[PDB]
Amino acid sequence: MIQPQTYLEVADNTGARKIMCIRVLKGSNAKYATVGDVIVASVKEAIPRGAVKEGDVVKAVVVRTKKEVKRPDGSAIRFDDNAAVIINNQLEPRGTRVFGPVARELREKGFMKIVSLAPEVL
Amino acid sequence: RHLKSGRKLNRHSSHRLALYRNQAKSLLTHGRITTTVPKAKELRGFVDHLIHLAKRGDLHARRLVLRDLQDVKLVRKLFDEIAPRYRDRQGGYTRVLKLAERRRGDGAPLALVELVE
Amino acid sequence: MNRGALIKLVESRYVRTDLPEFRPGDTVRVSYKVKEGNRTRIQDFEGIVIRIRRNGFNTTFTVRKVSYGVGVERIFPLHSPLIQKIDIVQRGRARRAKLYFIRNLSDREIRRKLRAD
Amino acid sequence: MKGILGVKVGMTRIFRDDRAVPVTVILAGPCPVVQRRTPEKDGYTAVQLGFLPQNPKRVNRPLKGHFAKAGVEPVRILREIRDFNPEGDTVTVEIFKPGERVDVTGTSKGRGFAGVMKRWNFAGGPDSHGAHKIHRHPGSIGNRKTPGRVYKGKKMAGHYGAERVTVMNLEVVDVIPEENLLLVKGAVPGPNGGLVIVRETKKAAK
Amino acid sequence: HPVPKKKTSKARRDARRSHHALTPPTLVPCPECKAMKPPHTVCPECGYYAGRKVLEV
RNA sequence: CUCGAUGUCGGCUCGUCGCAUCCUGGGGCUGAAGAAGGUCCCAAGGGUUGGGCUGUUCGCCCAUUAAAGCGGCACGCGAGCUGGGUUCAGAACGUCGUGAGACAGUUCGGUCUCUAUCCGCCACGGGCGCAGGAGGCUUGAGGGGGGCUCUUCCUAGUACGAGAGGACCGGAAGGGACGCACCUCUGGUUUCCCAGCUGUCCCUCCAGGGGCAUAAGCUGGGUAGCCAUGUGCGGAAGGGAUAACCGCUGAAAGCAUCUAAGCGGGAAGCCCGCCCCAAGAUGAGGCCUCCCACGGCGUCAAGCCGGUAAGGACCCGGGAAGACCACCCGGUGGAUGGGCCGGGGGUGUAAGCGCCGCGAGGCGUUGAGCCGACCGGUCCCAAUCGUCCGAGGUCUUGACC
RNA sequence: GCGAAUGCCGGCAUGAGUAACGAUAAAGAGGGUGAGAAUCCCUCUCGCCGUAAGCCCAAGGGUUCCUACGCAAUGGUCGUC
RNA sequence: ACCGUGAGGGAAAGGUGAAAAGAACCCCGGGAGGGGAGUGAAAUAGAGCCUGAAACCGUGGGCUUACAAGCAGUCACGGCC
Repeated sequence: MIQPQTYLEVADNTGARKIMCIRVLKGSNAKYATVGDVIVASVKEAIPRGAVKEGDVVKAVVVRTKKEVKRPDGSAIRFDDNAAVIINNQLEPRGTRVFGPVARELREKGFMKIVSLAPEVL
Repeated sequence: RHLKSGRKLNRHSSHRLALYRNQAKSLLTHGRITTTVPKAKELRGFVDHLIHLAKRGDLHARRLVLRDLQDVKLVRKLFDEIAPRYRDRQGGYTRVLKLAERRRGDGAPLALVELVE
Repeated sequence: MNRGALIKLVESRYVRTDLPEFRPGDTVRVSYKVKEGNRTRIQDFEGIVIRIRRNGFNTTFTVRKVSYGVGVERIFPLHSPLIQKIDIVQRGRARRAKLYFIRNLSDREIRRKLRAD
Repeated sequence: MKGILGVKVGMTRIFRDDRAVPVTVILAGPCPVVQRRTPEKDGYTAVQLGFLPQNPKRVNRPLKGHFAKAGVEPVRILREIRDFNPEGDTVTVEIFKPGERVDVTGTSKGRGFAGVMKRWNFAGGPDSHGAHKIHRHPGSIGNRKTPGRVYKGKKMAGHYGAERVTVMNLEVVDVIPEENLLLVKGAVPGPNGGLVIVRETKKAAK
Repeated sequence: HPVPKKKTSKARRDARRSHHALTPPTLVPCPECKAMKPPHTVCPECGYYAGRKVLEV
């Protein structure tokens, strides 16, 4: 569901759909890279070419596995942990990416692009 | 943690079931038996359900409690010997009752409890 | 009286049947549409198909994670009455043993195995 | 603004366009069992009861305390100040309007006797490089010549369940005038299927 | 390791042994014969309320 | 004082006060436009993150943050841990020594005990009492708990403006951390709930089961209770005194000054308002209801007896209350337990016979079968019979009838 | 001729009727004998050993072994064992 | 005696009475042991039993004690007996 130190997944312009975040970008007292949140990290996994690198950005929270509990008592869980990498502003990293729909995301809102972008099966 | 608690017992579930049974059996043998306070209490609850199937009366039921007491002599012994005698009341076929004294060395309060005729 | 009673009541009040739809079945991947919406009351008859996983049962209940291979594994869990629902139609088979939380699925699945059931 | 009750159980419900969860409040309807007139108890107020547990069972005193303005045959009773009795019998069949905010409390389910572990926060000590106390145990308690001894009022092990308490604001959600019941989405303060009460205070400027 | 200091006199010893104190045994008469019967019980005589089923041999 | 004995580091866990206050605010000042800094006086309220390496606290570095303070208490904490440490013998070399041996040079290991008596703290009870004997509802003097802060947005992009840029005032929403309750929901458990399985000795060969494979052999799920990572809520208003600092009216300084005089402004702080204790506050008990003045003896007979179930205690039986205990509802004119029963929610179609396959098993009767705490029916059983203790009502004065 | 020398020898106190019973390899019943049987005897349910909690020779012990009476001492209470 | 392998170390316990007349017998009790009868000059001379004190624990009686902070005490005084 969350974590501080983390081996997380992504799938943007990733070096590798994996980076380790330090912590949560929220109210100074992290403890939860939580669903639909924004946080900090560097790469863990490799990267053929790609302008990505073995650095560190911050970004926004996708999937989780341990209760995506929504306002409308909409409920879900994906046996997957990953978010999209950000470039400053938030403005996402890559041109596309491998994943899809569901409230929590769009709802957080700031990232419509991610929104229309990851649609279909997967 | 602990407080609101149901089915309350001692020793160890295996030891217990062990007893519950052994006893249920011996009583079945004598109609009335002597042991300690709850020994009786709970033993009531149990030998209790047993007589319940005793009554149940059928190939299956039989098969079951037998499952538990293991041994024909009684098996049938109950199932037909008295199971009828009772088949008609609303359970509680147990009469648990506080004797006059307490076993030695300790003063363990005991009693006799039996099929309630 | 008490709980059982009164409550049974209030709920009956609001949920009424969760919309008589009583098609549970263990297995059966199947499909539905929840109002689930946002942005300019885009409440969308959204339909997800999912292989039937588990459930909560009493007033409040829920047609559980039915796991769906989207291109990664995404399992969908949804409250039952939860007025949220509109269409709820089965497709799959209500088969297989050992009862629910048989995530065996979501876990080591493997399409093949999947079908293996 | 007060309701007297037999707290039922907590359960989930739906509102607007979304579910959420409530609780079952139930109260026949207490009545003017005793009044502190002010000239009576210048701490002026109303004391009432709200049900009835067997009559064959009842001390004379009770019988006549009732006699007083005479009412019925129960045992559930208690009092609250600064609350007029624009009646001489109260139910809530309106008494408590929904879509309103409330404050409320009740008996507090009875814990046990667990130290630094329970009672207070922070789950005990640590575990491994040390096990001559494995995982948790009691913090520290004072010192040499500072106060020169053992302190006097920091949290402490044991009995911390047989007590009572309340919750600040909560929502009145819904009113069922028949079976004198109300759904409120509450911290089920203390058990359920037992005793509670509600009162409403909050000149709270957001 | 923590052996007190002395003994606040028999005085204390008592203070304690004292609040301690030994109470007595509950009893009324046989619902049947006579003597002492603690609440629910029978005995080497009467032994009942509905079927002595007990005493004498 | 201490060598008849005071455990020194580092850290842990629980911390407690302090202000030369870091973030908080209140401020006069600016070389203050705004914004933002920076310059002092007031005020501890809450608050005052994770890792890295280093036995090091300090420190330097990563990432944030409103912020990531200094320090008091033998640099708090061994009768509460930890024990890398430096500091018993080893052995290591590097280094002195003629060498024995040595170096606050270093590096590898290196047997930290604890059945509480006292006062102290946490709880829970037994007294005896707050001059009738009683069942129950209160009000609090006084004490305890929590008072933090971010970002988005309207006003409002106008106050400042060259422009880039952002405002007192005041108003919305979301959140972090933490505190208080609580399970519906979410997920965690469930030593017996159910279900699958090998090996094995037993029943009676076959199935159908049985103990042991831990104190459940193993596995997959699993209420109810308890419980986060799930849920509600909270930190307010708002009232009155004020800190620095701002003013009004006004002299003594026949012009002036907030200034003894008299009046006002004003801080997230102080008393209250907020919940939680509480007359064993001998300075309450305040109110409600209710039993009435029994017998015999040297008198201020405030001593000895039955006394009122006025009431309660005892024993019993029950309790999310619970070590004992006290608290709490009940004892058969009851539902209190267990039982049974209906039902929920669990398991996942039984046992047998039946139908296709040499068989393995497959399908049927089967979503059956079997079930513990969850709603509640019904005296089936066991709450029988009993016992004991528990007012008469001090002297005195004043008031009414 | 003596407090007084963590004195010398012998009593007697104290925490204490709390800590403790020597292995978490469990036991429950019925009848029996008894002045009294949780703690003895039979018999019936039941768990743990079994590769040992097997038997066996030897060592070393040196009473005891048995049979019959008895329990005030002794078993870490029992106790007619 | 008893600790140590051996070498070796190395306790404690003196008295019933004048003489045994030291306890038939009856009574609670399994027993011990307990009330009586007899002993006798005494048996608070009764078998570990002369003289048999201090310590400590006990049964009854007097005064005293629940808003109390003190080694101790103790000077005073007032209430009890």
